Amino acid sequence: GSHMALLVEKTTSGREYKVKDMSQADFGRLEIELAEVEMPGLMASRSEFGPSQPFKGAKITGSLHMTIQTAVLIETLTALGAEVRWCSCNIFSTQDHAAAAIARDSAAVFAWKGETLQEYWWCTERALDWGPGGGPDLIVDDGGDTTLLIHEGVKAEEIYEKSGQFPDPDSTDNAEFKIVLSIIKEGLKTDPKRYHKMKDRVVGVSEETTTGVKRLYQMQANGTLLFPAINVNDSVTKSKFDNLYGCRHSLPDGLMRATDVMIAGKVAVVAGYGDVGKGCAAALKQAGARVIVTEIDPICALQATMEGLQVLTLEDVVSEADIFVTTTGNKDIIMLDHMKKMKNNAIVCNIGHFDNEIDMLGLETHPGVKRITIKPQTDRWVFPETNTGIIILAEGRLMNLGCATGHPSFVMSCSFTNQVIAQLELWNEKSSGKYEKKVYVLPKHLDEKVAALHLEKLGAKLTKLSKDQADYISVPVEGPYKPFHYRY
Amino acid sequence: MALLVEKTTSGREYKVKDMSQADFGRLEIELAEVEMPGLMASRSEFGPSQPFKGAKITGSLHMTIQTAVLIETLTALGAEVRWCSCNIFSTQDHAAAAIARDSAAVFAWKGETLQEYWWCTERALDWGPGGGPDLIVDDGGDTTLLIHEGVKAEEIYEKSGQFPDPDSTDNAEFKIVLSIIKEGLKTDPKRYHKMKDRVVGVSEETTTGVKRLYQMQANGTLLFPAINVNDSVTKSKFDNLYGCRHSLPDGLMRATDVMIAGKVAVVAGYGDVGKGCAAALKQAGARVIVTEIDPICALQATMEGLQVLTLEDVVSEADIFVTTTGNKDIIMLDHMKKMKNNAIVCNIGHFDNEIDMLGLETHPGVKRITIKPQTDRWVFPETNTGIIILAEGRLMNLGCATGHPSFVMSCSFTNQVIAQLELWNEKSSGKYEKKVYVLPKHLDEKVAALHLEKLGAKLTKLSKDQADYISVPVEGPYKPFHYRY
Amino acid sequence: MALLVEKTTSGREYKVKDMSQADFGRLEIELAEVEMPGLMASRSEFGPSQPFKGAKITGSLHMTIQTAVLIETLTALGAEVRWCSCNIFSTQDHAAAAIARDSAAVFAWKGETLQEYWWCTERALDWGPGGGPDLIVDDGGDTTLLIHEGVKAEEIYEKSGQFPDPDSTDNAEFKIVLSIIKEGLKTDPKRYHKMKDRVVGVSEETTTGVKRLYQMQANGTLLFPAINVNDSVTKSKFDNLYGCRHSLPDGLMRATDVMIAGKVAVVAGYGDVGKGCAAALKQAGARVIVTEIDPICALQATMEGLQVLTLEDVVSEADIFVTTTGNKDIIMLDHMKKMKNNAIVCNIGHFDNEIDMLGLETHPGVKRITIKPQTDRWVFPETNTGIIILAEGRLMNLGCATGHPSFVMSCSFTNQVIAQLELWNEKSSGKYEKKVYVLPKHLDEKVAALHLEKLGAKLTKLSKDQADYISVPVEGPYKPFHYRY
Amino acid sequence: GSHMALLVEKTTSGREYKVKDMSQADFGRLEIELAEVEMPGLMASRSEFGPSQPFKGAKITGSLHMTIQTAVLIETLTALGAEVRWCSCNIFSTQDHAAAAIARDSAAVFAWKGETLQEYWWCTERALDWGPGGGPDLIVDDGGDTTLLIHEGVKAEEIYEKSGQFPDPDSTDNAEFKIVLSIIKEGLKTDPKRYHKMKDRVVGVSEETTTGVKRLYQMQANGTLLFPAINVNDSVTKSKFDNLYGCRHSLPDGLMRATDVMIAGKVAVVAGYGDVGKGCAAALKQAGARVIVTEIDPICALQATMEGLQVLTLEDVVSEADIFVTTTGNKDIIMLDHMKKMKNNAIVCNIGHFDNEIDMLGLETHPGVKRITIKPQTDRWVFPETNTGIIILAEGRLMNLGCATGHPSFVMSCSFTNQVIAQLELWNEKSSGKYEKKVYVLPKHLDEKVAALHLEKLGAKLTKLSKDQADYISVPVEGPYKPFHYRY
Ligand SMILES: NC(=O)c1ccc[n+]([C@@H]2O[C@H](COP(=O)([O-])OP(=O)(O)OC[C@H]3O[C@@H](n4cnc5c(N)ncnc54)[C@H](O)[C@@H]3O)[C@@H](O)[C@H]2O)c1
Ligand SMILES: NC(=O)c1ccc[n+]([C@@H]2O[C@H](COP(=O)([O-])OP(=O)(O)OC[C@H]3O[C@@H](n4cnc5c(N)ncnc54)[C@H](O)[C@@H]3O)[C@@H](O)[C@H]2O)c1
Ligand code: NA
Ligand code: NA
Ligand code: NA
Ligand code: NA
Repeated sequence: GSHMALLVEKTTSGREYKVKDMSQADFGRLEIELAEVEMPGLMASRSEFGPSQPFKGAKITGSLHMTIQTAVLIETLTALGAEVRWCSCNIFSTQDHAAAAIARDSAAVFAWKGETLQEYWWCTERALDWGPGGGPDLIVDDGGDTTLLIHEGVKAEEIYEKSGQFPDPDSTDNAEFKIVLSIIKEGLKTDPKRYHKMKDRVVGVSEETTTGVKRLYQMQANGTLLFPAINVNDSVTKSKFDNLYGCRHSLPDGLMRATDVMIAGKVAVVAGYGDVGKGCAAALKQAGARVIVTEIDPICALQATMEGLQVLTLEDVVSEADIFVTTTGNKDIIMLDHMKKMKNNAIVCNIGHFDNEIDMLGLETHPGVKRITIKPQTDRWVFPETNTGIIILAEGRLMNLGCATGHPSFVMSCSFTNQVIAQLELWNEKSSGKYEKKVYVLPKHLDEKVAALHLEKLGAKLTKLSKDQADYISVPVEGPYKPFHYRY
Repeated sequence: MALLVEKTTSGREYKVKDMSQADFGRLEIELAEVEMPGLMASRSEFGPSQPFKGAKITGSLHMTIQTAVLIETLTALGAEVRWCSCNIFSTQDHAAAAIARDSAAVFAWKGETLQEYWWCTERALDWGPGGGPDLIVDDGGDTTLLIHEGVKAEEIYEKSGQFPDPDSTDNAEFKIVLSIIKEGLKTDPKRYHKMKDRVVGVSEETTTGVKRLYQMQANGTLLFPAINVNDSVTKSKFDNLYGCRHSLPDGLMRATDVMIAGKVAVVAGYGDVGKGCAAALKQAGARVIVTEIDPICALQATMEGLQVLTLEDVVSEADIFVTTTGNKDIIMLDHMKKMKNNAIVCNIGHFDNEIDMLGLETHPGVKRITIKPQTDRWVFPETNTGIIILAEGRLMNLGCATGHPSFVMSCSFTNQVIAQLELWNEKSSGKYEKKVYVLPKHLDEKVAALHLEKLGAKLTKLSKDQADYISVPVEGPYKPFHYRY
Repeated sequence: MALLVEKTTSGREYKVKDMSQADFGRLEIELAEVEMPGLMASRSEFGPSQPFKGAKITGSLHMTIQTAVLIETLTALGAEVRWCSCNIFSTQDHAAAAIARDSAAVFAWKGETLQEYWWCTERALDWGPGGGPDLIVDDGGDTTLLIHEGVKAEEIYEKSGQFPDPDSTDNAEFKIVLSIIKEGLKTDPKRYHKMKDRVVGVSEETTTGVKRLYQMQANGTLLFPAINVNDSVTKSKFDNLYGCRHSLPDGLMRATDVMIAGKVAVVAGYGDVGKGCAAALKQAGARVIVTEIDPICALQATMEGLQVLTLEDVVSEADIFVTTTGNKDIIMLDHMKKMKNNAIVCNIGHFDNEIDMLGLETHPGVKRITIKPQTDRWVFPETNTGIIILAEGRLMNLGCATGHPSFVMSCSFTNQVIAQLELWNEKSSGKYEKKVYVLPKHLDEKVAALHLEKLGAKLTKLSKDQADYISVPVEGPYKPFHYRY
Repeated sequence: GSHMALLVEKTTSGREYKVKDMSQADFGRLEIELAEVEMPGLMASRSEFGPSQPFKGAKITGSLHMTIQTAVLIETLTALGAEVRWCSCNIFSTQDHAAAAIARDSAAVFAWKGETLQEYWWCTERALDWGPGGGPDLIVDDGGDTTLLIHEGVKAEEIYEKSGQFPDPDSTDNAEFKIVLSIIKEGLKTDPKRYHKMKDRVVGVSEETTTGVKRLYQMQANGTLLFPAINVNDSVTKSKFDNLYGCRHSLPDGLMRATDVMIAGKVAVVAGYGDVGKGCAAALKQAGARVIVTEIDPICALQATMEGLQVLTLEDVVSEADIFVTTTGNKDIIMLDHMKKMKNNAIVCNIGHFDNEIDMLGLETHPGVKRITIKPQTDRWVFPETNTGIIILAEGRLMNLGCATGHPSFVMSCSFTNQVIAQLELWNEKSSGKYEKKVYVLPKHLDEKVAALHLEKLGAKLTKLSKDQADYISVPVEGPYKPFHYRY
């Protein structure tokens, strides 16, 4: 045993956890109570499905950011009868009071704000380690890390079974992957069939985000996907709400908390004009920034221009802009070369994925550079050539979750009601043959249902078609109301 | 107007309001060209190869300056063209005149009667003893409807000698259509059969018409291939949305000169058109109330800070009403009677049945006063107050102003050209069945790319390494099939 | 047009484009009334007492449907009225006709020449041997200018017999004014003296004209009291701002039908007018660039997310240029020559000198092509590219569309009525010196209060306890003297 | 000595302070450095005036909220040679790291977040207690509390001098005034001529806010104002920037930090549509709330309607609204009677003044009511009649400073450059006779100057008039550019 080894603790009831400070649980509970009222989709799910306990006997592992919002989700799953283990899908996204309340009251949770990468992958392993009764039956994933671990696990287990050999980190120069290989290697010593049992038992994964979904289709394409997946991201009531309106809320929140910078009057660059970029551009524009968009897609670019935004390449604006936000799901958007051209105290952040939209590696190794931490997740990197700095948020990781609290409860209720519906579907069809080792989306009538569940809370009064009218536009009175390919 | 075709010196038929307006037409067309780079680029790319050489194309699409640039794109690519408008009020007479003079047979004028409208439609389809069209450009499906109904009438007539009976419908307009088919049977009982055997396909522009097409495919009655142009991203998400955001306020201001700021405006529907109309109104300083049947669209509206209510909750409060639904019976007489004095009522959706024009016109003791063309004040006897109806409840943007501007119509129309070229180029290959198709994404993206230089929008280019990372080709397509933008 | 006054059956003089347009005028006036509750409330309050009984009022204010409601408010209160427009293109001929027929002497039409403009101004001031006006309503100060220049010419002539010499000015328009005064001297050398002795005061509407007035007060040449109507809060902060936010895009769309969304638009100036124009453009989806000389206004613009640059930095990039400065030489020939093909250039500020029309018209080898009235394309020989000038560089909103809507003009015009009533009611009391005054706040607030019920805005009423707490009367005025809103 | 008595501490250099935690000073310094870059008006003031030390020998007492922004102000005054003592003008507005850095490095500061009213008035007394060398010469005030203390002090001193009698709190039923009278009473025991010496020596006060300014004109009107005052609020580059754009930034910041509530989709009521209300309405509208305005002023009301906002009385909307913001500077806007009609978890806050826009007194004494603190300055008050709650921010005190960090540095640079200019004027004219015991505003050329100092930072390029042009509009090339009564 390492002096510093990571060890699980247990509640008085013997449920495992590792969180920052259990003493935060009362605070967590207070904010969860407030969130419940803001999440009518999740609460209606509890009312409708609670009494029939549809998840009885089901074991669910989840990776969604361990926020107050995720708490209300977790407690919806447990209210429906599920047993649950959880981790966060980001080193900075956990809200420690939410983690503590869940660990105390409802589920095993391995999560805290300000994890190391080593601690992060440990947490992922623990969320997946159900012990001798086995599991999980079901996965809720956000970004595909959990799913990746299982797939790399099964691979490592096959090599092991057939040649007795273990993974070797020296085999990779990717620092995070070195971590992953080491975790799997030590895992082989404790249960060298962990992942194979998992893959024979897992009924499905529901995946929350665009980047995760892209990973899944790749795995389908190359025939490596080990089980059914529901693409929750592409529900309309997710993509067109969470990705768009959620960022419109949480991008400015992240900037304000992290820097207290005035947005009005500034020039802000948004790289990407998909759903996330549209929402970020809107916030910035609405706050009185002059927004310039970068894009690779001419349709998206043309949309930006119609909204009165300038579209240029980063090179055109790098020396002039005050705020830079990456929204692409791509890599190598803002490179060291760019960063060197930025004005003193330019703010640089990523709200897309991972840590590679911004060139943090090149920044680290810039000779003479000096990192000055202003406060947690606000860092000023000082360039010696100029004695000026740039302000990096959340070390290049998701800035909204890292520097503030992510999206608000109401819009996450939309996303998370889809997650519940997705889990209920996978589970209800465990023995059906209906889902293969492919990626599926939820049908439109359920997508509409999610929206309907949220209207009353806002006092929105929907019109009802007459039969005559429904006949005329050839839709049933109760919907669905739009064609399959409708874009909203 | 004498419903007798006239002819250019060269022998080309036409009927328009006033040929002397041609010079003025041409001046505006020349300006429009600069605003329509997608269409002009199409002329430069395809001009030399004359892909429409020998093609006969009938179009039914509002005869505006923008349509003129489209027509003149088809003819530059070698097509022979006949045209009519798809709305009685949407023609711009100077556009009509310039086209009739310089480029194509046109049967269209602003302020047609319904009888005139249908006569123009027939003329536009009448390629004479020779036959035609090979291709159809359609907006709202009337032309397409006429051919399908005709064929059906012909099959019956051939057998039992039975004619269409206008008594079989209570729809005043459809009676006209039935009577038109009956007369046609009495001259050539195989007109529409011959026609349908020769049509390579139709490209349909609008949401309503496209809806009609899929239904025809479903019930197996569609006679020839159709390209759904509406659902090109660069059509639906631009024209229907940004177009109305421009042309809805234009229509309101021209027709009434009413201040929008400070008012309460109701937008029925929150689809692409309703989204654009609500945007315009809110950006102008109106407080916008939206009605919807779709909870997803309703939630979208609320997220944009708009109130969502039933019409019944706001009918006596709103100053301006705009229908955008593509449905019927949105604003009924019983609603209109409750409206405040001089409430403005209009439709930007479809046809003339979103608003209860029939109920209004037949309301006992009602009085109509024309303020000016396409702005009518109706006074009710019970209250002695009035409402203002725009364009007799037909598309108000085209009726009361000039519809969408050239730049956005260049997006829609570039899609129309691509669709036509696809149908014609594949006329003999059997690629297209008697079904409804949409253009592939690479083409949709090409349309957008063609419009960026004009606005000085500079695109980033992916490195091969980045393209691999997100699994797309450097040159695209950039998004998955199901992407909603 | 024959510059010979015509007369109604009753003997009232007029000159308009076409009297047959009166019916149409009246229909629109009837609609405008409903939209102008401030003016209609003024008729109900003051009608019975006929405060203008026996008054002779001359007005020089764009002869629009809105002005018609104002005119008809003065006459309802008992005034006799003569009127001309203050811009050569701003008259709405149906409004002119209806007023000429039913209510007042009017000398105005759309598309006057400068000679006609000044002739109309003289007629509007010509009350005959009897004398008048007692009161003047002025917009931009031309009428006021004419009287002051005339008096000055008369004082010189009386002594030395010297006439104004048009050679003394290089301003083509002012030559006209000088020649008009000279001719007047040759008939009645005391016209303007008699006039000025009889005028109780003037109420001036616009920023530029008000500026002229304070200058006259400063240099001691102002001949009679003046009320600054522009600087009523319910004028400056509504009309100049929200009015243009409506009428700037209306003008652009009518004149050119160009899509605003996606474009780059430059707004010179960021005062009340520039604020409103920039709002409109940005809300329509243009990317707006502002020019300014005032660092406070410039900072305001940047806080609204607008770029602030010099014209020189954007002249070849912008698609649309709008001048709002009230200054001269904003857009010069040298700028215009650098503009992209079909760049749109217009002025919503003052006169015709914000844009270098003179420099443009005299540019060797330049060619003007009229697309249609008030939309001109000028082609330069060096480049063979063109620009589009709206309304020959005169106020584009009134020139190319219909100016501001009725509701906001009801705010401005209610202030005009209050100002006139104040001057007239105090004609004999010596309350007003030969200086420039603004209306008190309680009146400014009354104007706003009169327009709230129409929009369904419900005000809160202070408790006595609350009024005491913030040191205002329950019934107001609610803000300190210097409050900027 | 009370076991709990409040006692000043002293730096190693013997400068007095009382702050939360001196150990926060490094953090304070890091954020002050960032703020300096965002405050070019204050930094240019240092460059222009530093070398001539115009405040040499001057003693300045200030009450502006003890934020990072105020720090940069304080350090501008000290850079110009001033000696400074400071307190915050609000119990919740201090940023403890800003207070610590100033106490350590630059000035005596008595301020911490989460003061009691007793501690607040103590802090005010200490900021004013210069000791035997006397002072202050100059006052910077925000809300007029400091100014009030001096004026009530002089009164109490006259009664004392003439009859030997002391103030008696029992003489007032206002709980805060009881505190004030008690402070003065104990003060008489230590220096019974403190306030009289003060009033013979103070050269002027510069007052920052609308409510404070109103107090001053009253004092002028009734002949009680003891010295010259500059009305900083009514500089254009204050009122039309700070009050408007500042709230547009800091209102949503306060709501988000305090509640993480989604603003989009909600109904928000803004009471008042002056500069603060305009800025708050804009934020809310921009964030996707449907905003309803209340007003007493028909001009302001009409402005709101032109911006597409509904104008109604509170009674019309109280049961339906989700968020209520008071912006009036008036009292008794949201009463217990209203609060009883609000939906569960309605958010209620004040961004105007004091604690009396919201009926906190009536709320306190509502029978059966239960206050549940979610976290500092977010309280849920549970109504027994309904078992529902309302969420009160910052106990009804300024919510932007209380729940977040107030306005951002750039806009406060505009306000605080006016303050510097105001102090320099009062001081430079100490012996002039130019200022009487009245309220003055700064001339337009200085107002323009403040704006000009901030343009370059934003890259705004100003056009220069030709002589010809300046002649034409009759302004000098170098301004001022607008008439005296111009409203902007
Ligand atoms: N005038 C123009 O220039 C123009 C431009 C583009 C499209 N269109 C036409 O506009 C209409 C709408 O097109 P779209 O693309 O927005 O269609 P859409 O299907 O995207 O939007 C229609 C909306 O109407 C709603 N709706 C249906 N019945 C309703 C009812 N009874 N009450 C309230 N809402 C109801 C639907 O739920 C839908 O969200 C179609 O007729 C289309 O052809 C006109
Ligand atoms: N057409 C209309 O309906 C209409 C309506 C109201 C007022 N007006 C007229 O519009 C003009 C502007 O009025 P306003 O009330 O906005 O005046 P204003 O004084 O409030 O605004 C004018 C702005 O122009 C700026 N300016 C001056 N010279 C400049 C230059 N060379 N470059 C850039 N900016 C410069 C000034 O700094 C000022 O901020 C006046 O002529 C007024 O009479 C027209
Ligand atoms: Na959150
Ligand atoms: Na058009
Ligand atoms: Na008008
Ligand atoms: Na701050």
